[PDB]
Amino acid sequence: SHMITVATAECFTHANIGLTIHKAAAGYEDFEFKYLFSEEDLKLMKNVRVISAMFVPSIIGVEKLLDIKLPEPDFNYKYAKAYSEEKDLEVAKLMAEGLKKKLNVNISIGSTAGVGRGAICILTDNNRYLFTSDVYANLITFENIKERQKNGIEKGIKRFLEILKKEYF
Amino acid sequence: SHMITVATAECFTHANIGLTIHKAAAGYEDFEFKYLFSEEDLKLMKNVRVISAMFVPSIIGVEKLLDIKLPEPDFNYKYAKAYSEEKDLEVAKLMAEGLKKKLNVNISIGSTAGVGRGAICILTDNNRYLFTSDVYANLITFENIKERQKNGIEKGIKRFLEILKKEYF
Ligand SMILES: Cc1c(O)nc(CC(=O)O)c(C)c1OP(=O)(O)OC[C@H]1O[C@@H](n2cnc3c(=O)[nH]c(N)nc32)[C@H](O)[C@@H]1O
Ligand SMILES: Cc1c(O)nc(CC(=O)S)c(C)c1OP(=O)(O)OC[C@H]1O[C@@H](n2cnc3c(=O)[nH]c(N)nc32)[C@H](O)[C@@H]1O
Repeated sequence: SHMITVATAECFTHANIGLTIHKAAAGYEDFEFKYLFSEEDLKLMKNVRVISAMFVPSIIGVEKLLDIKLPEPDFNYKYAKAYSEEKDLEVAKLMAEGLKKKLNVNISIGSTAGVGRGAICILTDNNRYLFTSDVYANLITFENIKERQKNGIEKGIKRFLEILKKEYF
Repeated sequence: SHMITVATAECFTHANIGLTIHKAAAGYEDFEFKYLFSEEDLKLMKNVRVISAMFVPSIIGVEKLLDIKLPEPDFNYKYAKAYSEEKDLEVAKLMAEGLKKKLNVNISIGSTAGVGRGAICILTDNNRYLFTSDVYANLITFENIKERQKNGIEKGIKRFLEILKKEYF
């Protein structure tokens, strides 16, 4: 017997998907994305616990923490280390999978966004859900970065809850 | 040759010390704790890079991510767990040393608060700094949690800038 455990390794989303899931689970009355959760969602959230929520903007950093090897970035300059959308998808997956092996949680989440719509991977005991944000942006030129970040957090949380209710309840 | 690298493993401060250092280093024009940074600090900040800021509210979680062993909690109700001051201070220091060993960063930060004033350790290449927050709170009764969290963030960042200046500049 245990709780439904979750951990996250996030880049463009700033650990906000895992921080939000934690505040919801911990019964906070106020938090930025609380409007995403119904009354019933918040009840179910009482059964959830965040084990870690990590902001990981370093390739070497996350490789050392999660024992994983990431692909070479498509843009490799230092006001511009960035993956294309295809490798962002691959990276969100390798991080989710590495976290799940590191921490043995029920649900792990990876997020990364370079050039394109970015990538979130939610991996559970049952299935893997991989998706982009709805917002094209460009880390190297700074176009639409803010809007992509916000949409990534909202979509990641929205999908997390659908998945949680589907598989665990 | 290298930048000044920083990593953090934060519990009560919610990874906000690391996220705030990152936003400053990244030249964000505003962000919640910007008022702690002088215009000269902000210039110095461009030579700093955050490798990871992690929120780690699980003992097993931080033990697995940092490869350390933590002391038994002083209050352990399975779902609720807290240290008092002496073990909080030990644990901040264990996390900071663990982070420095794992990631080889110049500056590592650990934070944890159970019952009492909580504990922040800032570990550099040259020195170790260990201090409590200024606010007594109690995880178990919930008294003064919010006030201690904000004070821990402000005091960590303030002491961080002082140390960065004194040692790296
Ligand atoms: C704020 C805080 C703390 O003081 N100590 C620790 C342990 C450590 O640092 O060693 C953690 C993890 C922490 O962060 P957390 O968000 O877990 O707050 C701890 C608990 O404190 C309660 N709590 C915190 N903020 C709120 C809030 O806004 N509303 C409610 N209802 N409970 C809250 C919740 O039960 C929550 O589980
Ligand atoms: C937003 C974002 C993103 O789209 N992609 C990545 C790589 C990962 O996915 S991790 C990351 C790490 C990411 O987070 P950040 O490093 O906080 O933001 C990327 C860059 O966008 C810039 N930026 C974001 N907000 C501001 C801002 O408010 N002011 C300025 N001057 N720059 C900003 C800043 O230069 C920052 O380095």
